[PDB]
Amino acid sequence: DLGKKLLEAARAGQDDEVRILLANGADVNTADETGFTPLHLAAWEGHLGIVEVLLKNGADVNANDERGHTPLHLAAYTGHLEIVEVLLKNGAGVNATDVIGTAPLHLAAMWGHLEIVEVLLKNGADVRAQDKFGKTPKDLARDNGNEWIRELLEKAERKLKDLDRKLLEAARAGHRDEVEDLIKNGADVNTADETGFTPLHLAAWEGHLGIVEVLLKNGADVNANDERGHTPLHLAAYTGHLEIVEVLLKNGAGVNATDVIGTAPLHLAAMWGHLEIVEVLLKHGADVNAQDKFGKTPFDLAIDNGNEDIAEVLQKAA
Repeated sequence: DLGKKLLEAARAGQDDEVRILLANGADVNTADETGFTPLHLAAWEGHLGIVEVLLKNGADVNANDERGHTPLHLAAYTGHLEIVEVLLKNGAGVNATDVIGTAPLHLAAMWGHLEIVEVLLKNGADVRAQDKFGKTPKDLARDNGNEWIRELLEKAERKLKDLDRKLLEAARAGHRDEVEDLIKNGADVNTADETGFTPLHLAAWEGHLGIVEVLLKNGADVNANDERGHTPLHLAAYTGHLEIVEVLLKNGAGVNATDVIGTAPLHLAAMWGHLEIVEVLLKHGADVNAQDKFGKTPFDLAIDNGNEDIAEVLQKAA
């Protein structure tokens, strides 16, 4: 019974009653049938004093209702700026998503709460977050005619695109500290250039081992395909970067991936004379019988190109 009274007092804005109920043992994190806590209801109705009292007494700032909405979602939707600021100060998750993929920034942008948008952005909100329909917050601002917010979010996305371009260049050039700084300031490790090369492609091609490792640790797709089907492992096998081959395989690289010509990493290592790489690829399950579009196996290429030691290794594995 205490829990129900606290929910109602919080919803009704009964500041004195909230304090008494808490003093008498009401559970600050009690939840109604749909998972709303007193903090949800105070944030939704705009009762700043009660929000602060609930947080002072142990309220879970990131409590989820049964569909994933947090108190920050509700304050962002209803446009309660000071409550947004208090929630964030008490640890609210600025990028939390409900079961539809909707984050607080989606709601502030859709419902035209500019100062809340600006506060969410200052607190780390992700302008690239897409809901289940594929909408970013900018998309919703545009669709709903909130042009000032749309323009603000467009500028923010253009700054991230610039960071993405610098990340490609730093990864190609081997500037490790620049790579790490760019990732920390929000560069997308899975960005790709016009031909489909990602930072991981460029680092593997240029033999930048440390950068390969940093990119994979920050979530880079080990099996990303460029526009012709080449993966990072293709490029490391071609250029002969043995340690990078081993890191890629350790991180899940597909050992038998083929480009649009049917060329696999083993073809490239055998053709270009990289014996240790051939051996590592065989150890990880490379397919000696794979034929490219010309009908050539890796053994065929080793024979055609005079790589006798490799030809013998591949016959042993026939």
